[PDB]
Amino acid sequence: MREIVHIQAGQCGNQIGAKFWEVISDEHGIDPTGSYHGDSDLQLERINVYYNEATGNKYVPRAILVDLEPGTMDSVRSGPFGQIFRPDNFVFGQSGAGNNWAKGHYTEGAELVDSVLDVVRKESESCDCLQGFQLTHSLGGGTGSGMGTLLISKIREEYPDRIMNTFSVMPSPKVSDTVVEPYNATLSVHQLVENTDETYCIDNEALYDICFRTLKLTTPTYGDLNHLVSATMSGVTTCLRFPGQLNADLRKLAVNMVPFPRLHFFMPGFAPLTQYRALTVPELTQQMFDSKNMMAACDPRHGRYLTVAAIFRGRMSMKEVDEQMLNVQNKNSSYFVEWIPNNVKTAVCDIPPRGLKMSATFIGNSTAIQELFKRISEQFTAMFRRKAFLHWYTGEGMDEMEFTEAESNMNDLVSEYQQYQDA
Amino acid sequence: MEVIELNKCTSGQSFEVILKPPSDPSLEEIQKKLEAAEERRKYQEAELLKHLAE
Amino acid sequence: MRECISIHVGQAGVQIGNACWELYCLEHGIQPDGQMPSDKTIGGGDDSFNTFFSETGAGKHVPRAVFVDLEPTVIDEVRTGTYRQLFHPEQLITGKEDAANNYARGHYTIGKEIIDLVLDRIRKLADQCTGLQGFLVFHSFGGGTGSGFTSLLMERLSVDYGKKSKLEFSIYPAPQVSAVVEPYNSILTTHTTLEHSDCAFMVDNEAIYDICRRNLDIERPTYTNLNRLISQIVSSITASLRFDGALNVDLTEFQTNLVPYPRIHFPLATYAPVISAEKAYHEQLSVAEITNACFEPANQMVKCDPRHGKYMACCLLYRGDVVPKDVNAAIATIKTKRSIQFVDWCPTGFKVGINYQPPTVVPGGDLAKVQRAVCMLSNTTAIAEAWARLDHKFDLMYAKRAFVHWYVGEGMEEGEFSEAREDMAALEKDYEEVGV
Amino acid sequence: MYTFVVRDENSSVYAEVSRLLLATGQWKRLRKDNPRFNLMLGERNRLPFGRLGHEPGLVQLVNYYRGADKLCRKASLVKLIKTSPELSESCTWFPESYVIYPDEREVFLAAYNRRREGGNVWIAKSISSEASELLDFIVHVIQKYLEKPLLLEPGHRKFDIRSWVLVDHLYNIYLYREGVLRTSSEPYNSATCHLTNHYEEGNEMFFEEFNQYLMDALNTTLENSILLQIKHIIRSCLMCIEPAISTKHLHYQSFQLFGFDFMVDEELKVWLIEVNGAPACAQKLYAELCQGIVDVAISSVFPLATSIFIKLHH
Ligand SMILES: Nc1nc2c(ncn2[C@@H]2O[C@H](COP(=O)(O)OP(=O)(O)OP(=O)(O)O)[C@@H](O)[C@H]2O)c(=O)[nH]1
Ligand SMILES: Nc1ncnc2c1ncn2[C@@H]1O[C@H](COP(=O)(O)OP(=O)(O)CP(=O)(O)O)[C@@H](O)[C@H]1O
Ligand SMILES: Nc1nc2c(ncn2[C@@H]2O[C@H](COP(=O)(O)OP(=O)(O)O)[C@@H](O)[C@H]2O)c(=O)[nH]1
Ligand SMILES: Nc1nc(NC2CC2)cc(-c2cccc(Cl)c2Cl)n1
Ligand SMILES: [Ca+2]
Ligand SMILES: [Ca+2]
Ligand SMILES: [Ca+2]
Ligand SMILES: [Mg+2]
Ligand SMILES: [Mg+2]
Ligand SMILES: [Mg+2]
Repeated sequence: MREIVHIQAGQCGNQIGAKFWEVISDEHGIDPTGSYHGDSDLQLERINVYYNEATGNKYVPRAILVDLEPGTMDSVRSGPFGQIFRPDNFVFGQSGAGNNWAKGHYTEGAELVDSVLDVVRKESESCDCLQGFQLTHSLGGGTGSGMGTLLISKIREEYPDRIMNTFSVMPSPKVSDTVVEPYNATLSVHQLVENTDETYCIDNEALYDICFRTLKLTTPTYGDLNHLVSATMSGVTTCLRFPGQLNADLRKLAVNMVPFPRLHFFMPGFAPLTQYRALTVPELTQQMFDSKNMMAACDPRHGRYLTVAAIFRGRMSMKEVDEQMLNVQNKNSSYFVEWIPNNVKTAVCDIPPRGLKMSATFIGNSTAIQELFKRISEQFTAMFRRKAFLHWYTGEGMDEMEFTEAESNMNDLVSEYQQYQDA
Repeated sequence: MEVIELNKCTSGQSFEVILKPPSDPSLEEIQKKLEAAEERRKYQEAELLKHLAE
Repeated sequence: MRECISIHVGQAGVQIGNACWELYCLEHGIQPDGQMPSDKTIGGGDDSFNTFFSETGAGKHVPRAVFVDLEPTVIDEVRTGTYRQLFHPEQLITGKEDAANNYARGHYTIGKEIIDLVLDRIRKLADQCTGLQGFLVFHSFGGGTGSGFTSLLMERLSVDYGKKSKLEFSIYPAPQVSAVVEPYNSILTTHTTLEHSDCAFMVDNEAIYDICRRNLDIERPTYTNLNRLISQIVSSITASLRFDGALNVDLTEFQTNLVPYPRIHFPLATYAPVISAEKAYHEQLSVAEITNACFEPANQMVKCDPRHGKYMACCLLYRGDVVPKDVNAAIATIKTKRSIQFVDWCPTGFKVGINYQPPTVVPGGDLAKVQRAVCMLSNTTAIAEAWARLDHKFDLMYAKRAFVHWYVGEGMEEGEFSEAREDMAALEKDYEEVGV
Repeated sequence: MYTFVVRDENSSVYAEVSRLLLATGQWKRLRKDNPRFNLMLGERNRLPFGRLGHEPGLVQLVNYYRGADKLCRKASLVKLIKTSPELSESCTWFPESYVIYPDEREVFLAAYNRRREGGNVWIAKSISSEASELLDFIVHVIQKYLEKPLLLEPGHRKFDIRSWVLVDHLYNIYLYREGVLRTSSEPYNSATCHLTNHYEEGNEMFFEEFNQYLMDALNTTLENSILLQIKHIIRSCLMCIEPAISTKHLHYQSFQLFGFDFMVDEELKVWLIEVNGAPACAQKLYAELCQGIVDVAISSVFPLATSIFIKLHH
């Protein structure tokens, strides 16, 4: 049945997560109360991947909502589609994590993690063939970052042979809540390097710049940023949710996108960036590979693509798709490694997303991603050199040595990208 | 060009045209390989669960 | 009457198997419900078509086939397809989760858990045979199941059915219709399968794709397009086994006629004519014309240049309004106008087989009904070009160990990669010597 | 835009076409091992023709005909002419040659015996008067040495005619209107001056001057007395192997530039010496000939945003 178990942790995690379910529920014709009212059978073929059959032809998202504070999870329950989630799948504490990785991972988070693992188990036990897990979270805060990775570690221990994917929001000073985000993100990246198979890197700096420059949104909100994320999340999971078999299941796509186990951090991209006119296939292709449409605040013209996966949605001509896809790379084959033949794969889906005659989602495994980790590492080191703000973490029982190790681990990651960018 | 062995039946025929004359592993051995692969997987999992336990 | 058991492994093997048995049924006058009025030996008989079909007391003709796949998506379409009534559950085998395009996963991890079951279902087909002559094994090179589980199955088949012949129909990987690791799986399964296959027919998806676009005007051909063309070519190859005739009547003859050297057991296939069905009026090609087309690279199952190789054996299978007179006249004229160098140690000749029934086409299909077609099976060294291409792509990734961790993580060790590659290097050398 | 890749840094000719290709702002020089190319200026030996024409969406063209070596090797050329019904027994323009490995080691001495009975000097490579000297030197081919060649005056010196022929993907046969003679500059001694391989600048004489000499010394023209024979030998050799090297219905395209070397005897009869598959050009002619290569051979398949060739029809 190739079921997926969705987990969303923390404020950012639950807000990205909540809109994801709102978007794909719409695509699959599921109303705010779990009733299906779709006009096509394609909507129900792969509905089992993210929803469970409930009594009365109700579809209940196979999602687990997690947070150390209530509130973000109270708003979800009160927002649009909030009634669609299983009440038992809201797992929350009262203390909060104070934007502190240590609190989410070691103190506050440890108190609550077994309750989450009980719900995860209950969901997995009723899967005909569990495909894997997907987690939404930020890396800059405390719950999604510190507890989110603690979850991933606990899940791997109990399901060591299942795929673990994350949609991870990287912090940026240009859209910053607290000054310690580089610490929390540096600590989380090492967890992800070890315990995820695919991490979709969503950089809040890129999201902002797109809203400001392209979308020309003076003063963007988190809603605006999350509008681009849910559209991206909808695109990357399109091949998992509708008939088609190119990167059909999580393991298959991991096998084709990850040539080295630690280099599994992907640059997202979407087109058209969102009025009544539909883009032509040439316009989709050129924009999708354009840096401005990249969601990881990285210029791919500074690195080389290890692998690339492009998904086109809407009724179009596959011929023009090939013509432009083969065109864009044959015209810029300087940015694709020559030691992975045919490393650009294209998928097509008839069902277009809501309100768009056709769109394109981009998933790239580029060595340019090292720029994003360079940003984090430099910001981390700027403070760590002076042990600034470190008392927030030592007060939770962490030692400075754990920071030093995280720093070394990410610097290692950066050099592991530069190695393959010059080979 | 010589036609030879021209066979004919109700559903067709066949012949040969010559244009020029000319001038294992055991069931046990397989199990050993399969069980050996399984062993290496079990070991890699053991190291993982030990890594996690740490 | 010697029986032939067909085995379909992985998506490509199963979907191609479906297309073949639909064509077989149309060719033999077998309705979807599994019975043929023309058969007067109800519940028995040992006619030529019985080599592929058993018979029940109710006049049902059940294929001597087994469908094996590690996920149930593709085989479920057999259980619910137009020909679901042909097969019974015992011959449809599906696992829970597939090999994720990972040879090591299909061969070691998952293969070890299902191999005994497959052999059991096959045994129940063998036990039903008065004189089983061997197996026909359909699979992709690139799939994790088609590559990984097939080679394990071939290993065990050589153990359990030592005296039996085994032929392959192999789908060679083409980036136009594909997974990035397919070269790895291709070399791995070729190395492990080499000494267990008596004769293997490679079909490169790149060639099928281009024939569909070029001849059938299909702008973007789908697997259904590709599979209905492949089935025609498979049918004309297996036609001698299920019709009256004198050429290639048992599996052993394929080896005898096409494979002098055991390791070089990959005959090249060329088919003609492929004609669009939208063309109501199309001139019927002559014997000489379709025989000449058998030497145009654009009609081969694998794009290569036989002009720069050497022939070891050449076999012409005609279907339709053909008489030996026209063939010889066609061969005489072609010999003086093309490059046909046989190896010194082999006679320069052609084994010809004619079946008067013109090729069958699937009603509502892309291929036009023609009055005569030919499939040429020729063992030429030129097909080593395909090994060279595949080995080169393998070398590019393996130099960086790209993706290797997926196979090691499944129980394989790097040693198998280099070992399999060295076998492929010696295979290219074998063609080099024969073709100098 | 189009993309090509260079794989023979030594090629004098194609270093120039690659310079012109870039000088159009519509060709991109890729890494020598990048398979996503439109045109390959391939290597001289072991060119992997088997990996061409398999890239989706790429129309691929290469500057060598797979199988053209049968014409461009001393031995195979002798073997081709003798065993080709299109040429054998009708080849009055190729001196009798023999292939003998250090095989027709016997048939050579057969006709050689009659010679001494009745001119009997031969030459071998891959110049002596008796077969014993030749075999002691030595795969080598041997053919009758043209004892009476046409000598230019003044200087009493033998020459060497080199013609450049371009064969495009359609197997059209284009003869560059500019040829060169390679003059020994040494008085011919019937008993350095025998070899002409590299009075006139650069020891090379172009057609305009050679034609004037013929009109003055022999009351004839280059076209009538020699060029008609040149075109005939070129067409015979290339039509002979067309079925074996044509990329007409092939998954990739071929073209190639050939250097035919001829010789002229006292009777103004043209003889074919050999065919080079990787020839160089005359410095005074690289510009025009290399642009013509781009016009007819390259941009004919990959177009851009009079004629220096003589199309030998067939
Ligand atoms: N001609 C043809 N090729 C196919 C078909 N299905 C898959 N392929 C080719 O087979 C290769 C992929 O292998 P599959 O057969 O799909 O995979 P599998 O054998 O089921 O193995 P796993 O899915 O990894 O468990 C690709 O190169 C496809 O182009 C088909 O129906 N017809
Ligand atoms: N049969 C013959 N009679 C008279 N002279 C001959 C001859 N064969 C060869 N020569 C002379 O030998 C010289 C070299 O001819 P040859 O073609 O064999 O050199 P080569 O092929 O090794 C280098 P290139 O590619 O420039 O020709 C020529 O200048 C020619 O004058
Ligand atoms: N794109 C996006 N980013 C968010 C959102 N909420 C918080 N963030 C980012 O996430 C980080 C703060 O972490 P947060 O999720 O609020 O902490 P947590 O609740 O303990 O997991 C900062 O980098 C914020 O910029 C959101 O709704 N959308
Ligand atoms: N490699 C790959 N491929 C995919 N599909 C499109 C290529 C056709 C989807 C995904 C995926 C699936 C779940 C979660 C996350 Cl973060 C990702 Cl990135 N990964
Ligand atoms: Ca507490
Ligand atoms: Ca507990
Ligand atoms: Ca019967
Ligand atoms: Mg917050
Ligand atoms: Mg499969
Ligand atoms: Mg020479």
